Amino acid sequence: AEYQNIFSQVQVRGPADLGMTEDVNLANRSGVGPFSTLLGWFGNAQLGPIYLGSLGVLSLFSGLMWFFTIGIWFWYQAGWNPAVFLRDLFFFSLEPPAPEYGLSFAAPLKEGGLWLIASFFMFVAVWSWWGRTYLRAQALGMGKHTAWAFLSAIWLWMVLGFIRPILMGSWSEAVPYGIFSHLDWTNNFSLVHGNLFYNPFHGLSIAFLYGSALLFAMHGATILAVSRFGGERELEQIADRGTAAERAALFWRWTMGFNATMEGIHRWAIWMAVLVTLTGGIGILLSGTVVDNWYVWGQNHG
Amino acid sequence: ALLSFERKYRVPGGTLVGGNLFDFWVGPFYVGFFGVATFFFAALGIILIAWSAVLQGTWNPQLISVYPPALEYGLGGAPLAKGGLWQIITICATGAFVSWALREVEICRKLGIGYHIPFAFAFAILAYLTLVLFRPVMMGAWGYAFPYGIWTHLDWVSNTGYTYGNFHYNPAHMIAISFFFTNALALALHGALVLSAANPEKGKEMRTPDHEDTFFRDLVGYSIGTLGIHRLGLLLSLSAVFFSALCMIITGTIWFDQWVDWWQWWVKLPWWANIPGGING
Amino acid sequence: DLASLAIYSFWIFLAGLIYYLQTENMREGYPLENEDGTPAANQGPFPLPKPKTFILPHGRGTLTVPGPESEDRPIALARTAVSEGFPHAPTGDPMKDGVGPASWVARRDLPELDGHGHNKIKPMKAAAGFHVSAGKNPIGLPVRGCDLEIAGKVVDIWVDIPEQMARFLEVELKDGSTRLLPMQMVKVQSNRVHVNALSSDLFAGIPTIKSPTEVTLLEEDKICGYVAGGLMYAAPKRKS
Ligand code: BCL
Ligand code: BCL
Ligand code: BCL
Ligand SMILES: CC[C@H]1c2cc3[nH]c4c(c3C)C(=O)[C@H](C(=O)OC)c4c3nc(cc4[nH]c(cc(n2)[C@@H]1C)c(C(C)=O)c4C)[C@@H](C)[C@@H]3CCC(=O)OC/C=C(\C)CCC[C@H](C)CCC[C@H](C)CCCC(C)C
Ligand SMILES: CC[C@H]1c2cc3[nH]c4c(c3C)C(=O)[C@H](C(=O)OC)c4c3nc(cc4[nH]c(cc(n2)[C@@H]1C)c(C(C)=O)c4C)[C@@H](C)[C@@H]3CCC(=O)OC/C=C(\C)CCC[C@H](C)CCC[C@H](C)CCCC(C)C
Ligand SMILES: COC(C)(C)C/C=C/C(C)=C/C=C/C(C)=C/C=C/C(C)=C/C=C\C=C(C)\C=C\C=C(/C)CC/C=C(\C)CCC=C(C)C
Ligand SMILES: COC1=C(OC)C(=O)C(C/C=C(\C)CCC=C(C)C)=C(C)C1=O
Ligand SMILES: CCCCCCCCCCCC[N+](C)(C)[O-]
Ligand SMILES: CCCCCCCCCCCC[N+](C)(C)[O-]
Ligand SMILES: CCCCCCCCCCCC[N+](C)(C)[O-]
Ligand SMILES: CCCCCCCCCCCC[N+](C)(C)[O-]
Ligand SMILES: CCCCCCCCCCCC[N+](C)(C)[O-]
Ligand SMILES: [Fe+3]
Repeated sequence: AEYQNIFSQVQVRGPADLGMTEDVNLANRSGVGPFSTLLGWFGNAQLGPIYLGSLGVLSLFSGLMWFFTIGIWFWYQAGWNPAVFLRDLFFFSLEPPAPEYGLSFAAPLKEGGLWLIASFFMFVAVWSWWGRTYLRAQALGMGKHTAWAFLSAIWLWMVLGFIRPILMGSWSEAVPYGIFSHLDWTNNFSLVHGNLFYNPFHGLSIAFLYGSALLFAMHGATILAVSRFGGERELEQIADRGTAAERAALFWRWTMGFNATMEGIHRWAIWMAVLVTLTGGIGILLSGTVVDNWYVWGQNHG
Repeated sequence: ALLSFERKYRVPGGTLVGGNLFDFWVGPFYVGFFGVATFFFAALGIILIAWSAVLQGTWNPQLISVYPPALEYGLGGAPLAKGGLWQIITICATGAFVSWALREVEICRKLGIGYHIPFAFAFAILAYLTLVLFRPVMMGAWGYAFPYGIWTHLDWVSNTGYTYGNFHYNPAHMIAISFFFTNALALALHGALVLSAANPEKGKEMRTPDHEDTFFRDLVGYSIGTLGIHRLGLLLSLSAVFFSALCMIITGTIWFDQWVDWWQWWVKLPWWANIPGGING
Repeated sequence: DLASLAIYSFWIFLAGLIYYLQTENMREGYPLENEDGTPAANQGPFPLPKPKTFILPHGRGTLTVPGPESEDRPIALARTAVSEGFPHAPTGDPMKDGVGPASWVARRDLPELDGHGHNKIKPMKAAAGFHVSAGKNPIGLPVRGCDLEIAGKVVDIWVDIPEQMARFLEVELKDGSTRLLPMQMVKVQSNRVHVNALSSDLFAGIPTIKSPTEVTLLEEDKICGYVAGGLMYAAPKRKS
């Protein structure tokens, strides 16, 4: 059996890697976590450091507040009973205000107000975390590709919980906080809009979701197949093409008649992925605001 | 017809069948025995689909649909116009996909690379075969397979799902979806990371993999690393497809009721089944 | 209708995006060539993109792509047919000449450097304070080739400092000199390291390095290509 490079045969360790300085405020970096021999079979053993900073603290605190606001409501729904809590964990649901309250914040705690509070904490948690992806790249002198890609996910999120609700005229349109209940919301959204399979944007979203798996299967497999020539050192192969990048390209050229470069594949990658939530967000944003029934729309072809 | 670095790699050898018989290219395309097999299977398949379109009486690509034999035929042959064409097109498709993978193996051998790509592709083939061969055989009829039509294949997904209530409640479906979402998230991040290092702020030097480790550790306190991420993306996307095939091989065979009710086993556990309060008491 | 406007617009955007992405991926290997090295008549419908320039760290220059392409090395191959699209047979020993699966690229004859400008890859003995942390330590093991003979013994591991990973095994041969073997091409076992790619007699022919404590990108390509090439070219002396 030829060795396949899925798991490492031998792990090596040296001094904890504290990373590149550039313009990072080092006062804001933790120390190293433990080293996981377990992780080290597949990826990196080292844990940490992490970067704190005010935004990071805000984001994390705000994210926990969101999580705890949902848990508190869940405990209350369980009548404070530990055994009912665990039994019914996936059945609990923090639900948005009823249609009658419209977009007002005048709904009572137990009937929508707590949903708004949780949502508020999620809103600042996510956006402050976005600002974080930008600033961590900035301090390192890197491009802003991560923050830009992250904005595509944020787009779908924002459409589901904020933009579409505001446009529809009520918070009742937003997604509930619950395991099973978010799924029921999802099924019901489709049913009420005449079947999302007739939404051309849902269909594009799928093409890209499937597409992402095809592509990362392709890319990942390719790099591993040429890791015997240092293929995974992608940046030095961009700067100085080696036989890894050439065999990679030629595999695909011989197979399907065209190919990528070591840099360009990563451009196919980022776009295949961000287009999932980009088309997605549009498909959802248009639903109910402009198109009531996707089947109906599709019959007029538009 | 050749990339600037290509000629040194176009040596003889690596074929699985035929020696030097088909050891050649057509433009960029490698051929080999399995390039010939792929062409045969694909061409026959497309011819038969076109024949099916004539018998259906349309050339509209949004209307052409090739249906498997009705349930009453079970697992035997059907008249061409009533599911037999579907049967032959399925043999052709399988022929073509497997041929494609094997041609990929020939290309790997010529290029002296690992077999990872055709290995990964085999997962996709297996998922296809689950839907058109394994599950229908286990369920006793070809008619449970999906039809070959752009819109009709979507009717099938819908009707099949709702046969079990909200299909969201299939627990293997849930894992599958999680791998799909996680894969797309990792693709976005890998692509963004490499690009953010290769294309830094205006005027700055290319960043290093060290910068890539630094950025992710700064962000989340961990970095899988550069071999890790390509291992990751391969694992996530193959796992998504494995659990996709699992989620369906078990539907209509070992579980055939409403998937939502499967979750009752947890709630009906003796030690809390009967406690009042909550949603289920 | 706003939704049909949106979908129509998306298809236009996507055509432009595919165009952009395809041209971005033509920054290497183009323009296309005939089997003799000259520009091919048919370049396809996509034009080359405007050049971009990467600033390389540590005063190593820049790279502008697309740019003039050349192999910058002799290719010991010759045609086997009178028309385009056939294989090119090696004129000598394809392992020695670096062709086919034994191919290498003429990368810079300097070592890859980390973000601090230190050599990326070092022998573990010179890397403070790196040690094997899990799995069987290969150092000390006899190295076996696909002909089931001992070719040498592992005397060190070459490690990637910033990424804390094993990249090569340094193997000492009968004559006291060493070669680097790619980590991805060895099987570490309890009583040996096994190398399927090479028979024992092909170990002496592995491209050597010129400084014994570093390896250049160029040296890496020659070593990795040579070892991979054995899969095809050592097949006769192998061996179920
Ligand atoms: C995978 C689980 C379900 C599935 C559920 C869905 C759902 C839900 C959707 C699709 C949609 C897609 N499906 Mg489907 N469909 C499945 C089975 C398949 C199979 C197969 C097994 O052979 C194929 C070829 C297709 C292909 C199709 C495409 C028409 C469309 C875009 C897919 C995509 O971008 O993928 C990602 C891969 C790429 C990006 C590579 C590009 C290759 C594509 C474009 C191949 C097209 C081939 C097609 C025209 C067949 C013609 C063959 C010729 C006769 C040779 N489906 C099974 C039954 N499919 C979407 C749609 O809008 O349909 C109307 C959609 O919403
Ligand atoms: C019965 C159900 C309906 C239907 C209901 C809908 C609905 C409703 C939607 C989709 C949408 C999608 N559907 Mg559908 N779907 C159906 C049929 C399917 C089928 C199929 C039948 O095979 C498939 C493959 C798909 C798949 C898809 C995806 C392409 C798409 C979601 C993309 C995504 O990555 O979202 C996941 C990404 C996000 C949700 C964004 C994440 C945002 C960030 C900011 C989250 C922050 C996280 C943080 C706060 C939590 C921290 C915790 C951690 C531990 C730290 N659908 C049927 C017809 N579908 C979505 C869409 O866009 O459609 C147009 C959508 O709204
Ligand atoms: C109303 C419908 C139901 C539902 C119905 C079911 C049903 C039924 C199925 C799924 C399955 C899928 N669903 Mg569902 N599910 C729905 C809700 C969703 C939602 C959501 C957000 O609401 C999501 C994300 C998903 C996602 C999932 C995936 C896990 C899975 C599809 C991926 C796959 O099988 O790939 C696997 C990939 C393939 C099958 C493609 C392989 C093709 C290759 C080998 C060959 C093609 C090449 C050639 C033809 C190309 C042409 C040549 C040209 C040159 C290009 N479902 C709703 C609730 N779901 C499917 C599944 O798991 O199947 C295994 C499935 O059958
Ligand atoms: C195509 C778009 C895809 C995508 C891409 C994407 N997602 C994004 C971004 C991008 C590029 C990132 O930059 C960003 C990221 O930082 O990833 C590492 C992220 C991200 N996407 C995430 C998840 C996510 N993305 C989604 C998926 C997708 N994202 C799409 C598939 C989904 C799905 C499929 O539903 C999920 C749930 C996060 C991992 C991260 C955004 C992080 C964030 O917004 O955090 C805000 C809130 C907190 C900081 C805490 C949350 C509360 C927790 C429940 C608390 C429990 C843990 C706690 C941290 C313990 C520590 C406390 C101790 C101090 C005591
Ligand atoms: C396993 C993880 C993911 C994956 C992996 C994967 N796919 C891959 C590869 C790998 C690694 C290959 O290397 C191979 C490739 O060459 O990529 C470009 C491939 C491939 N995946 C492809 C498509 C594809 N993969 C799918 C998805 C996935 N592929 C998974 C998500 C999907 C989905 C999600 O539906 C599609 C549609 C092709 C681009 C390519 C294989 C091309 C090929 O086999 O060519 C040979 C045969 C033909 C040229 C056509 C034959 C025509 C038939 C005889 C008749 C058609 C019958 C068909 C059943 C009708 C379908 C009608 C539809 C409307 C339903
Ligand atoms: C052990 O017990 C303890 C106490 C520790 C707590 C345990 C926690 C538990 C059990 C809770 C579990 C949490 C769960 C199940 C959460 C899962 C929720 C899901 C699945 C979310 C899915 C959808 C979310 C969306 C789309 C949310 C979108 C939100 C926005 C876009 C924000 C909108 C902003 C609003 C409405 C506020 C407006 C405020 C301004 C700016 C004026
Ligand atoms: C070549 O660079 C790459 C790595 O090496 C430096 C990584 O470390 C990562 C980051 C890996 C993680 C943690 C994946 C995130 C997905 C989940 C499950 C939250 C990326 C994206 C990458 O591209
Ligand atoms: C998404 C992956 C999450 C990674 C978990 C973060 C681990 C960071 C540990 C750093 C803390 C080190 N410590 C304990 C010494 O302070
Ligand atoms: C990164 C770009 C790759 C392009 C992928 C193209 C997929 C096209 C799939 C057709 C979808 C048809 N529909 C119904 C959604 O309109
Ligand atoms: C949506 C899938 C359609 C298949 C298109 C695949 C593009 C391959 C183009 C290769 C053509 C090669 N060449 C040199 C003849 O131009
Ligand atoms: C079994 C499916 C029938 C195969 C149809 C051939 C694929 C053509 C792609 C669809 C293009 C639709 N369009 C734009 C021409 O209307
Ligand atoms: C959605 C993916 C579509 C990609 C198919 C079109 C790109 C292939 C054509 C590239 C031309 C190859 N060539 C002649 C430049 O070598
Ligand atoms: Fe990569």
